[PDB]
Amino acid sequence: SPRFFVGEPKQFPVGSVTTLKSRKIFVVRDADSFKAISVVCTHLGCAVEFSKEKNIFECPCHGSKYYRNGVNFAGPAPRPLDHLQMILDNNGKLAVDTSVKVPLETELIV
Amino acid sequence: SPRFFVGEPKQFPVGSVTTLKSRKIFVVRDADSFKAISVVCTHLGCAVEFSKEKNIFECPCHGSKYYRNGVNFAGPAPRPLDHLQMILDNNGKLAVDTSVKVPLETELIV
Amino acid sequence: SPRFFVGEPKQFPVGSVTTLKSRKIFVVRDADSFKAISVVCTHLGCAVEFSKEKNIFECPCHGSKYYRNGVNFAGPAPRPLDHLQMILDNNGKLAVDTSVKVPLETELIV
Amino acid sequence: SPRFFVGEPKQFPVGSVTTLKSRKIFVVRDADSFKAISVVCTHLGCAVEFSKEKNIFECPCHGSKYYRNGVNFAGPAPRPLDHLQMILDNNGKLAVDTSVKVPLETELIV
Amino acid sequence: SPRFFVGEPKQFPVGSVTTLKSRKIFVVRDADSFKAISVVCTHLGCAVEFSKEKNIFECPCHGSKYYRNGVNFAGPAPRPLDHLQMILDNNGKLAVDTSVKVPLETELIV
Amino acid sequence: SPRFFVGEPKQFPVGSVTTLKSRKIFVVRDADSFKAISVVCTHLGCAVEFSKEKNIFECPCHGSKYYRNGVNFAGPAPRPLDHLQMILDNNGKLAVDTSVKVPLETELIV
Amino acid sequence: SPRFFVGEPKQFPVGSVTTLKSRKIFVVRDADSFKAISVVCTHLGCAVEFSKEKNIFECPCHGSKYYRNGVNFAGPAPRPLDHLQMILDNNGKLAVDTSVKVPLETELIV
Amino acid sequence: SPRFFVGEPKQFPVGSVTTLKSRKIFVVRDADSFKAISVVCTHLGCAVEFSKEKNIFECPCHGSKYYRNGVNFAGPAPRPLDHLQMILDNNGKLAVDTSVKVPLETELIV
Amino acid sequence: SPRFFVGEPKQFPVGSVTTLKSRKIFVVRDADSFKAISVVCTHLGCAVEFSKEKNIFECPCHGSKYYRNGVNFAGPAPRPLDHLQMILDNNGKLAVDTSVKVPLETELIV
Amino acid sequence: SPRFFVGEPKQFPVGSVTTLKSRKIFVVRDADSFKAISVVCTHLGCAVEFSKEKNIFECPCHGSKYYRNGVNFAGPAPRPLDHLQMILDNNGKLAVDTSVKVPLETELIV
Amino acid sequence: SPRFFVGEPKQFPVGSVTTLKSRKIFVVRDADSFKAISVVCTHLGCAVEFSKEKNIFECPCHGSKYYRNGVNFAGPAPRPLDHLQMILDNNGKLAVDTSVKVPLETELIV
Amino acid sequence: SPRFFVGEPKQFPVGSVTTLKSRKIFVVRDADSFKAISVVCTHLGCAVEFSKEKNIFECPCHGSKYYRNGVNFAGPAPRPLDHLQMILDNNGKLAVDTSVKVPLETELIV
Ligand code: FES
Ligand code: FES
Ligand code: FES
Ligand code: FES
Ligand code: FES
Ligand code: FES
Ligand code: FES
Ligand code: FES
Ligand code: FES
Ligand code: FES
Ligand code: FES
Ligand code: FES
Repeated sequence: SPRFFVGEPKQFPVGSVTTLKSRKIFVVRDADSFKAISVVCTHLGCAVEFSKEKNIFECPCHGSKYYRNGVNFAGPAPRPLDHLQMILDNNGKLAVDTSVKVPLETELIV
Repeated sequence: SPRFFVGEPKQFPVGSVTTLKSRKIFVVRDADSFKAISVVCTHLGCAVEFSKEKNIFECPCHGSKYYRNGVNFAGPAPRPLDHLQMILDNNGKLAVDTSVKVPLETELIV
Repeated sequence: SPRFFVGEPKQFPVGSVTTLKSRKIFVVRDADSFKAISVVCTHLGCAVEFSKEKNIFECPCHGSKYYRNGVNFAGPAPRPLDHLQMILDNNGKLAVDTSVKVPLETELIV
Repeated sequence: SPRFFVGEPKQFPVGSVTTLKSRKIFVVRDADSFKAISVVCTHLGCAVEFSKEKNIFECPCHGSKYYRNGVNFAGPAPRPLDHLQMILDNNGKLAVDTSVKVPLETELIV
Repeated sequence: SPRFFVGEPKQFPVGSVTTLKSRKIFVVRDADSFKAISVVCTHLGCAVEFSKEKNIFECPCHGSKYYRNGVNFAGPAPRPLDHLQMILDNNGKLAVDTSVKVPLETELIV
Repeated sequence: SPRFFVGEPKQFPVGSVTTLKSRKIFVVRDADSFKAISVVCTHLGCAVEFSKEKNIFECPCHGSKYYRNGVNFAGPAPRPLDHLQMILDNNGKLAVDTSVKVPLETELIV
Repeated sequence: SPRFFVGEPKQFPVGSVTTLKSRKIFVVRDADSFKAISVVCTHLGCAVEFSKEKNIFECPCHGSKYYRNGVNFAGPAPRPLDHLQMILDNNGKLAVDTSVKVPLETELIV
Repeated sequence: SPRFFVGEPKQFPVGSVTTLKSRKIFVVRDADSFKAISVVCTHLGCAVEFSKEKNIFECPCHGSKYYRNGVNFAGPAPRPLDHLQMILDNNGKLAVDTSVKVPLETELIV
Repeated sequence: SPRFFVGEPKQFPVGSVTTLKSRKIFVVRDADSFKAISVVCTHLGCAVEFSKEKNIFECPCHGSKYYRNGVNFAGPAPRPLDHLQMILDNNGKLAVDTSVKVPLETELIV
Repeated sequence: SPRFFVGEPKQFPVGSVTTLKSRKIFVVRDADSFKAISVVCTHLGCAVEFSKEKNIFECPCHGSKYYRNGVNFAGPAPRPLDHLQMILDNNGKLAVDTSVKVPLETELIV
Repeated sequence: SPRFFVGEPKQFPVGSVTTLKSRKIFVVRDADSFKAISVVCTHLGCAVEFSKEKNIFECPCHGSKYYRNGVNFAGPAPRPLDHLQMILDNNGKLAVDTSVKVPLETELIV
Repeated sequence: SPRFFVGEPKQFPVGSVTTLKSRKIFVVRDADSFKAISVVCTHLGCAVEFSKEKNIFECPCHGSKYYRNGVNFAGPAPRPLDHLQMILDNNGKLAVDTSVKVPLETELIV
């Protein structure tokens, strides 16, 4: 299913990028702002990996690189990573919908 | 309460702008894309009104005017109209969160 | 410190909004009622500025707008500005404690 | 004629002072309370202007100053500005009778 | 009541400035000439205070300053302090009418 | 003895100059502003006379002429005519004190 | 040059206000008392003209008005007209220093 | 109709922009240089307004902005504001002709 | 001058924002969609700069900030950046007309 | 070819709607603003015809009706008529590209 | 140090007066011309402030007023504000030397 | 005899009160402002003496005490010390005229 819960905002450290391999998403929290970024490389579909030390997203298939917000700056990647719809449910749980693409600037503050 | 249901997607005609006075929002449907736009003028807070013939939003207070997308072009309004988070709930009804403002180009496909 | 003096009531004009940039608060006097409003924008935390010309609060970071009482009406601000505890000390000076938030329409009559 | 319409409440911003120079009155809206104040200075009869920046009324003829409520505090003005009868008509229009002067604290809630 | 008695000429020392806080006036005696000066700052209405050593009036709100005669020289004050009507009554007591403002150069000899 | 009552403001037409020969004063009413002007010519002391047509004061002794405000403009008159203290007593009657000279711009509003 | 002669005391009539457009000052003689007053309006600097009939100074730009002593009472002028240093030279001619401003009550008797 | 008087050079402050709404022109004075600028926006013909605070011209219809000299820099305005001919009549009156458009660099020195 | 070529579509990388300082415009390519955006800040006219990492336009003068599409969100900028008419000429190279502003959502696909 | 010329701007009277059957477009002139609107009904593709008497576009197939700007308001038409790219070439004739759709608010000023 | 950097010419709007409060200077840019004006009032040394609304410099200590070019016209200020040395460094940075005063007519064009 | 010179501004240190008993005046220098104050006690005419320690003027005859500006505060002295006319002659020497008394707030800045 594209729609699913990810956890309460407390399960995510401030300034952390959490990788959900099965869900095909990153959960990026900056201060109190939350973002959901897809792991799918925009080149041919490989799974991008985040490096904490380099603070970038890197594709091991053809060397595409993305900044923390997902914008492509190196490699054959032609466009930024897809940002996904993320809401806080009525019971304090974060919900992500991979079927709903959102503009890159979208953020969820808690 | 800023969180509330708005109706099923089919209660909104294709290519129509629906004014929900009580909820102080607009529900704009273009083809199958839905947007939620606040009625509050970004100047001093008056409730703007949509003109179907002129295809623009007009404020009754000092004459600020916005395009269909919410971009301000006339009057002292310094910002575009606020776009609001709108989700499709599993019970088939559209829900709007007034407290969550979203980027201008956000859309929900059905 | 969260606790500090802001001056005597006679130092504040009737119908005035006084910005204490160091203390990061506003002192609002309407007739004989005094209010303490925090400058911290409820969006991402920037310091809002009061527009004497437009009688509203403006945040320069993302364009949030608040009414004189602190209630937001435009921009990404989700909730009204924080009102702070304000007491009249024995020595005739007004004392504000930013650590104690008070309801929106709280007021100190003198 | 001493009776005229001034518009619907939705045409007046919250916390605004509107000058109707032809009608020679002010329309003051605080929250949902409406007040009608005459522009005639109580000194020698000149037309008083409202200063949005200073939140006061000032007469250009001899320098009288009035608080936002119309009470004089500086200049040769002897008594506060006249407040006028303001009614909400059944057709949603605000009606003012400038020949009927009302007490200072009179207000119309909507 | 704006009309009130203030006292006989002998209760005010020669070359003294007497502050009537409750009456919101100054009684200035130079030799045998008496003057009644209002305490209200012509900027936004705060109560100014007289400094005998500096021989000037100072407003505690925004730093407007007035000379002994009431002429403003510092701060945003756009007008001199209001001079008030003062008479010597039948019973030898001075009466002040704050509702009657008099030109700056007015004086009462005894 | 030099203090005396002159009558109620109703006994003086608007825009009229009334000569009180036994009181050696004028009572000038413009709209609702009253002035008390001495009839003593500032040249050698003759009694000046007002012309309702020419709207000026004329001295028949040596041809000195004064404006309605008392300003000398013709003849050997060195000064303007003296303005005198005039108050509205508690019993609604106008009182003039010829022993108390006031600045030329003094006026009494009723 | 700021310093210059304006003539001998007897070249100025008693009770006269003489305008010296060449030097942009007024020479006011009341009996034997002389004053030097600048023509520059304290608002935005226009040349003020004296009306002998009204006995006031008037600015042609935005309607500021001053009394004979220079005190502002009408218009946006926030300060009285500047009074200038004036001495009686040994050779019997009056000298004015425009660069040296003096208190408003200053007078030079000859 | 296209030729009319606007007043004498003494009626315009140094470094001022004067708006003549009834005549649809601006009078700009820098030092002793006078310029006439048309208020007609070069976009679709609305009347532009001068912002004293921002030292720019603003059109309220579609948000075009012009510098003080009339050159457009923002908005759909394609060309700078029209400069109009201004002559100094030999009787001391300034005359403008809105029908005669002149280069932006032309000026009338007095 | 307002009309000029900018080059062929192949000379602009996919997902790139190229700044043409000489012509004071941006050429934005998203996939095969092209856009011409002016560099002039809609506040006071300074040249904004694009941050590839932050994916925003920033004004160096007073801190106005714009999204990739030109929508203003920070600073005193009251309107979005101007979008410009851009054509693909017959000889295969793109042409821009600075004099012709087009709606914000305009795009040229190749 | 979808890129064709239409004539000079003066070939179209002010306030006219010109239907070009062979080119499948409308040319709309309001004052000096030009628009190119496609005749294709957005329902099933019939050629829409304009009515001058009632200032609307009408599809003869199933009764779809559009406002003068192309906005659909009657019939099964789900979206407004397509607006087309229209530029003024160097040779003084307008060029239309039916293959380049533009936003509804696009206009060409001459 | 009296000599310090101010920034790049791109950081200053056209036709602007920029206040560097900590450095006690103004930076005035007209077109491509730059000038530096000291904030020290020539009266007694207080820091003057620029009024964007009135396009003048104001000193709060004794009410001195200066034109935009810095010359005094009202108040006890005896001489115009000081202009300061301003040089363009070969690394593209503007530098001001507080200790080196230059004539008002000196300008730095870029 | 009463019109005598005192010396160049060099010979008076900053913040000093120099007693000239043969000329019977004080010379007070605050920063660059000079004042000439008579030594004659307002009580009966004894020569008061300045105490650099207590920063006051004291009369040895009956205990009258003045503030540094000449304002009387102790003893039977009824009015402040006389301030005398002081001018800077073109040869760099200050000239004092004991026959010309000036307001207390008079100052001479060099
Ligand atoms: S699939 Fe990711 S870089 Fe190619
Ligand atoms: S509140 Fe909408 S234009 Fe002012
Ligand atoms: S921090 Fe205030 S609007 Fe974003
Ligand atoms: S008429 Fe208003 S102050 Fe005189
Ligand atoms: S109220 Fe007195 S200076 Fe502001
Ligand atoms: S006494 Fe009046 S003119 Fe001589
Ligand atoms: S310059 Fe004198 S009132 Fe404006
Ligand atoms: S008419 Fe001025 S911008 Fe449209
Ligand atoms: S000019 Fe761009 S923010 Fe001021
Ligand atoms: S095709 Fe036009 S109404 Fe069906
Ligand atoms: S220091 Fe500026 S006027 Fe006195
Ligand atoms: S003379 Fe000085 S106290 Fe008497």
